[PDB]
Amino acid sequence: MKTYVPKQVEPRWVLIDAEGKTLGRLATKIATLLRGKHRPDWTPNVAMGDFVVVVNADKIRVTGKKLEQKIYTRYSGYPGGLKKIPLEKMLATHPERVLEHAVKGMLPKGPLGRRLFKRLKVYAGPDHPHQAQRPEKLEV
Amino acid sequence: MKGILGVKVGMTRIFRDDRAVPVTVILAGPCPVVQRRTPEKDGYTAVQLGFLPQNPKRVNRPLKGHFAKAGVEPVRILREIRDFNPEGDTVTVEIFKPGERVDVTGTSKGRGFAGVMKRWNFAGGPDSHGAHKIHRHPGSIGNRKTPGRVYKGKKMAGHYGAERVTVMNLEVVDVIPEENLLLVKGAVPGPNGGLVIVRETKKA
Amino acid sequence: SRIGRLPIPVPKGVSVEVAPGRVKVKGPKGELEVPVSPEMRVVVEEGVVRVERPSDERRHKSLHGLTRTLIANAVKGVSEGYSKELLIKGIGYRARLVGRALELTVGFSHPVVVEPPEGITFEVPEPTRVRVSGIDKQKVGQVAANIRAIRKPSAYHEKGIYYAGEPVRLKPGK
Amino acid sequence: MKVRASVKRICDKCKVIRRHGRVYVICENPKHKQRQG
Amino acid sequence: MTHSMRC
RNA sequence: CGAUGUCGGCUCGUCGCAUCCUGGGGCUGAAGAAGGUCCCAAGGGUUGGGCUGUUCGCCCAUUAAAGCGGCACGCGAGCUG
RNA sequence: CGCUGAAAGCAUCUAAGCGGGAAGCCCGCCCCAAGAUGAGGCCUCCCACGGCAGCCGGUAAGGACCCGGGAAGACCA
Ligand SMILES: [Mg+2]
Ligand SMILES: [Mg+2]
Ligand SMILES: [Mg+2]
Ligand SMILES: [Mg+2]
Ligand SMILES: [Mg+2]
Ligand SMILES: [Mg+2]
Ligand SMILES: [Mg+2]
Ligand SMILES: [Mg+2]
Ligand SMILES: [Mg+2]
Ligand SMILES: [Mg+2]
Ligand SMILES: [Mg+2]
Ligand SMILES: [Mg+2]
Ligand SMILES: [Mg+2]
Ligand SMILES: [Mg+2]
Ligand SMILES: [Mg+2]
Ligand SMILES: [Mg+2]
Ligand SMILES: [Mg+2]
Ligand SMILES: [Mg+2]
Ligand SMILES: [Mg+2]
Ligand SMILES: [Mg+2]
Ligand SMILES: [Mg+2]
Ligand SMILES: [Mg+2]
Ligand SMILES: [Mg+2]
Ligand SMILES: [Mg+2]
Ligand SMILES: [Mg+2]
Ligand SMILES: [Mg+2]
Ligand SMILES: [Mg+2]
Ligand SMILES: [Mg+2]
Ligand SMILES: [Mg+2]
Ligand SMILES: [Mg+2]
Ligand SMILES: [Mg+2]
Ligand SMILES: [Mg+2]
Ligand SMILES: [Mg+2]
Ligand SMILES: [Mg+2]
Ligand SMILES: [Mg+2]
Ligand SMILES: [Mg+2]
Ligand SMILES: [Mg+2]
Ligand SMILES: [Mg+2]
Ligand SMILES: [Mg+2]
Ligand SMILES: [Mg+2]
Ligand SMILES: [Mg+2]
Ligand SMILES: [Mg+2]
Ligand SMILES: [Mg+2]
Ligand SMILES: [Mg+2]
Ligand SMILES: [Mg+2]
Ligand SMILES: [Mg+2]
Ligand SMILES: [Mg+2]
Ligand SMILES: [Mg+2]
Ligand SMILES: [Mg+2]
Ligand SMILES: [Mg+2]
Ligand SMILES: [Mg+2]
Ligand SMILES: [Mg+2]
Ligand SMILES: [Mg+2]
Ligand SMILES: [Mg+2]
Ligand SMILES: [Mg+2]
Ligand SMILES: [Mg+2]
Ligand SMILES: [Mg+2]
Ligand SMILES: [Mg+2]
Ligand SMILES: [Mg+2]
Ligand SMILES: [Mg+2]
Ligand SMILES: [Mg+2]
Ligand SMILES: [Mg+2]
Ligand SMILES: [Mg+2]
Ligand SMILES: [Mg+2]
Ligand SMILES: [Mg+2]
Ligand SMILES: [Mg+2]
Ligand SMILES: [Mg+2]
Ligand SMILES: [Mg+2]
Ligand SMILES: [Mg+2]
Ligand SMILES: [Mg+2]
Ligand SMILES: [Mg+2]
Ligand SMILES: [Mg+2]
Ligand SMILES: [Mg+2]
Ligand SMILES: [Mg+2]
Ligand SMILES: [Mg+2]
Ligand SMILES: [Mg+2]
Ligand SMILES: [Mg+2]
Ligand SMILES: [Mg+2]
Ligand SMILES: [Mg+2]
Ligand SMILES: [Mg+2]
Ligand SMILES: [Mg+2]
Ligand SMILES: [Mg+2]
Ligand SMILES: [Mg+2]
Ligand SMILES: [Mg+2]
Ligand SMILES: [Mg+2]
Ligand SMILES: [Mg+2]
Ligand SMILES: [Mg+2]
Ligand SMILES: [Mg+2]
Ligand SMILES: [Mg+2]
Ligand SMILES: [Mg+2]
Ligand SMILES: [Mg+2]
Ligand SMILES: [Mg+2]
Ligand SMILES: [Mg+2]
Ligand SMILES: [Zn+2]
Repeated sequence: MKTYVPKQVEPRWVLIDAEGKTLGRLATKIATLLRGKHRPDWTPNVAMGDFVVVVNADKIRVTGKKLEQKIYTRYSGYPGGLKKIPLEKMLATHPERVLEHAVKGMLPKGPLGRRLFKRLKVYAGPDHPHQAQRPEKLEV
Repeated sequence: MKGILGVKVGMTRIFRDDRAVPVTVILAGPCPVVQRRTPEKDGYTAVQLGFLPQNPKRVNRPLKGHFAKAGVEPVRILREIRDFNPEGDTVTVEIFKPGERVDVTGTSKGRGFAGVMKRWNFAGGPDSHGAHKIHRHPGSIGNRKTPGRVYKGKKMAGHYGAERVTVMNLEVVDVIPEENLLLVKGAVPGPNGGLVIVRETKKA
Repeated sequence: SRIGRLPIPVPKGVSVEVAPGRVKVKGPKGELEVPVSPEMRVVVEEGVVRVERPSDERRHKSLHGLTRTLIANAVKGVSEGYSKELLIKGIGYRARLVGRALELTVGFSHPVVVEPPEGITFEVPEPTRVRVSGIDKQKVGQVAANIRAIRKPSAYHEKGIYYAGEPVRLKPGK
Repeated sequence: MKVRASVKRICDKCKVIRRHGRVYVICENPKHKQRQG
Repeated sequence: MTHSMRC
């Protein structure tokens, strides 16, 4: 009788506070929210998930010796251009990239997945500029 | 950290303590202060300098307003010296004393499209012994099926020069404030007539 | 057979105050602060500090003995104080105080001046005897270790910087 | 320092220790210093 | 010419 | 096998490290100087000639050193032959 | 290579904690660089024109065309 398809939804803005949470276990939930799979009307081919703001992204937490042994790498395309940055240095320099990298590695590849990444707004420290959107705080 | 905008005049040598000292002569000042980048307004510290007066009936309205807010005549060039906050409103050669060391930035002379021997000092090929139309050629540019490609940054033919170059740690041989002249020992990038920037050295 | 069960005598009048993950120790010569595992218990008795451990797993037994000595070394640090003496040996080797800093003439082309970190006091009784004084035991041993390494004991001759009581072991030359 | 896969005590003063995931032998005799590797 | 003489 | 040109050289690099030199170490049958041996380390450097098609090697004169290997025994729609 | 230090009354550079330490690693130096589509920032200029997020005409600040050339350059820039 033809599956329901929603008309363009009005997206919800939620707020998550990352302080003390485990890096991967939180990414996994931000991925779900960005994909909008918590919504009973979920549709695989439209951006209809939530917008997710995150504060205290520099106070994310991690187990074991990952602060020293977790190595992000970037390849520049040039001979010898494989750069190695440990998690310690990344938190010290570009802390918001840590949760961003982890969320992005759990989103789908392709056009839609890159757009849902743009619906994530990651911030170091407790403040965020999206007061305009009035984000509903979420206990995850 | 101090700077000034300049003009490469030409080279000569002078005689100092029975030694011949090759110099490049630079017309530096005067450089009026046109805008001040502050941490509050712009996020960093720097002076925007001006240099060489220009026909006021040659400077469009958007630039007219900019000069007006500083109270300065139209200048031909604006450049920023980074991390410089001079006390006054006009930077002259006398920010430099003889003996100080300076870094100088100009635009190198343009070789146009340049071969691999002129651009990269490649060895070329033999000029006899059977060599066949490769006397100035670069030889091999890679391997074989592994990696089956050419590295990025590979040294090859192409445009050479007419690029920003900084020569560092030149000795200041003289300052002639009556003529806004700055003598610097040794060679400076670009042609006579070219715009150059003279900053205090960063070498220790 | 147990360091950590040994009660810690507290001299009059040295104060020992307990807090989460710390103890503070105030005595005549100053005050130190001992960071203590939240897994151990630091109980204050009459002129006695005791340490209790929650179970008998190895981490608890290891922190148990560690913690007691840390409390004890600080309780001695604030009352008696700690010090190490260094002996200089060799023909041209000596030292002197230049202000509060420690100057060492030990066979280089130059002297070697050592400034005293906060909490450490330098003393040169004889030109061949250096005394490192302070309430922090770990800090006294570090500064003494630092000073010794400027000219360590030679392996063939009795010349350099020696701990007091350090044996002179040498080996032949021909 | 001897560096080898078989680290043993050489003499009765030899002490087998373990620091930072590596097995060492320390002893009053400097010839007997061993690190496993 | 001819072929590369793979002999 | 309705073709994946085959030695060496020249040119042009780039990578591995089981390191030749340069930097840091331990042990020494380490007095010093100089070495030996092992550990860490691939940033940079690692010469010009005589002989031979040679690779290699030997020789000469130096050098801090004159490293070893991979890239279709790297590179003939780049050259040589 | 250490300091302090249990487990293991001693010992131990380590299990809690703290030092020292390479031509190497990060930054620092030089050059490119916001197509960094995450397309950033500052200074200044124009401005609500006329007719059924669109529309087509005349302008604005500005720009291009053309021309005289250039230690810029294959053309282009
Ligand atoms: Mg339906
Ligand atoms: Mg979570
Ligand atoms: Mg979605
Ligand atoms: Mg979706
Ligand atoms: Mg960790
Ligand atoms: Mg898939
Ligand atoms: Mg001339
Ligand atoms: Mg003079
Ligand atoms: Mg211009
Ligand atoms: Mg310029
Ligand atoms: Mg030029
Ligand atoms: Mg030139
Ligand atoms: Mg040209
Ligand atoms: Mg050429
Ligand atoms: Mg050239
Ligand atoms: Mg040339
Ligand atoms: Mg060149
Ligand atoms: Mg040649
Ligand atoms: Mg040649
Ligand atoms: Mg030639
Ligand atoms: Mg010819
Ligand atoms: Mg021919
Ligand atoms: Mg021919
Ligand atoms: Mg040809
Ligand atoms: Mg010819
Ligand atoms: Mg060629
Ligand atoms: Mg091929
Ligand atoms: Mg081939
Ligand atoms: Mg490939
Ligand atoms: Mg150009
Ligand atoms: Mg010099
Ligand atoms: Mg003049
Ligand atoms: Mg120039
Ligand atoms: Mg010009
Ligand atoms: Mg030391
Ligand atoms: Mg054996
Ligand atoms: Mg021992
Ligand atoms: Mg075949
Ligand atoms: Mg065919
Ligand atoms: Mg075929
Ligand atoms: Mg064929
Ligand atoms: Mg073919
Ligand atoms: Mg040749
Ligand atoms: Mg090679
Ligand atoms: Mg190795
Ligand atoms: Mg070496
Ligand atoms: Mg060495
Ligand atoms: Mg050695
Ligand atoms: Mg000897
Ligand atoms: Mg020696
Ligand atoms: Mg060894
Ligand atoms: Mg190397
Ligand atoms: Mg090499
Ligand atoms: Mg001959
Ligand atoms: Mg020959
Ligand atoms: Mg030969
Ligand atoms: Mg042979
Ligand atoms: Mg030699
Ligand atoms: Mg040598
Ligand atoms: Mg040779
Ligand atoms: Mg090889
Ligand atoms: Mg090789
Ligand atoms: Mg192979
Ligand atoms: Mg083979
Ligand atoms: Mg061969
Ligand atoms: Mg073969
Ligand atoms: Mg070949
Ligand atoms: Mg070939
Ligand atoms: Mg051919
Ligand atoms: Mg060939
Ligand atoms: Mg080929
Ligand atoms: Mg071919
Ligand atoms: Mg081919
Ligand atoms: Mg033939
Ligand atoms: Mg000890
Ligand atoms: Mg003990
Ligand atoms: Mg530890
Ligand atoms: Mg350390
Ligand atoms: Mg350090
Ligand atoms: Mg150097
Ligand atoms: Mg630039
Ligand atoms: Mg832009
Ligand atoms: Mg820019
Ligand atoms: Mg976009
Ligand atoms: Mg986009
Ligand atoms: Mg990106
Ligand atoms: Mg945007
Ligand atoms: Mg912009
Ligand atoms: Mg900015
Ligand atoms: Mg043109
Ligand atoms: Mg022209
Ligand atoms: Mg033209
Ligand atoms: Mg045209
Ligand atoms: Zn032994």
